Amino acid sequence: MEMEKEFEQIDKSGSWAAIYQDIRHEASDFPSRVAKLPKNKNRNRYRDVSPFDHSRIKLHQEDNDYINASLIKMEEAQRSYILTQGPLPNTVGHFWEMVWEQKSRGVVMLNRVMEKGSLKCAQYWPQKEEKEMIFEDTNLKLTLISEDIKSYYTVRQLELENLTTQETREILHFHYTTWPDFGVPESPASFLNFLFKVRESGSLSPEHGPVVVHCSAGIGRSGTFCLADTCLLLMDKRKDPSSVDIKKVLLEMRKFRMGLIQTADQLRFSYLAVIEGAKFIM
Ligand SMILES: CN1CC[C@@H](c2ccc(F)cc2)[C@H](CO)C1
Repeated sequence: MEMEKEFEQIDKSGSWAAIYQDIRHEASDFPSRVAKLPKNKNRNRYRDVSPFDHSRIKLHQEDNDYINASLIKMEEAQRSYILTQGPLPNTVGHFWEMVWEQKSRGVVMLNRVMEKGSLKCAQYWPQKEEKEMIFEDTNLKLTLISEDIKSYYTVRQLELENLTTQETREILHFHYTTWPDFGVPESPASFLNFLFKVRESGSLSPEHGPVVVHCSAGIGRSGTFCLADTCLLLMDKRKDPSSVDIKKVLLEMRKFRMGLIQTADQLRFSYLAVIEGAKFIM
């Protein structure tokens, strides 16, 4: 079926939970043996969210190459994304090592450091120009260059320096600051505006390594971001945009990381975002 009318048909019939449970039943199951090794317990935020072995990002290190991060490679859309958990106190250096080694331009953050009164990820970037951060375990230096605070999101320019080689690179930090503590946003308008700002920066384009996207577990809000981006790109590329099947795209993405889209409300919000976004593109 088309999307907008499949949408109204699920609303009128109130069957979002049944649709979402079908997706969960059909989703791929691949091994994640490296994630579960005892030496990696303090590298995982949640025991039930792990990268598959076949698609995990490897750190360029001979001691321990493990990080909770997955490469989502979308062949028809010609887009790639790295989806990862929010960094932990003992993985902030690994996080920036990955950004460096994978040649990423942009980092997309969809959570606040504190939500619901608890810490959802480490304070992994500097908050003042004159107070830079040094990660001694991976030999990197990170400096805040500029910060632009808007009503729904903040954009930061950061300098990452590899202290071994003295090479430097400019990294863009795109921080969506207004996702509610509970539920999903009422309108997709500010989320779509944010996605378009990331696109306009070059961070999603083939001349750079894959964008790094995270929330707390790296599967819920993060899944909504890449699912909406890929579906809108396919609607631009194909002769028949109504052929784009968001459930099929989501199942394809779940071949590369488990659990993408965590609730039926997130599924409905993803439909809403693609539907509204397709009208603005034209
Ligand atoms: C966590 N999950 C359990 C089932 C496993 C599996 C094994 C054999 C198969 F034919 C199909 C699935 C999967 C890969 O090992 C990991």
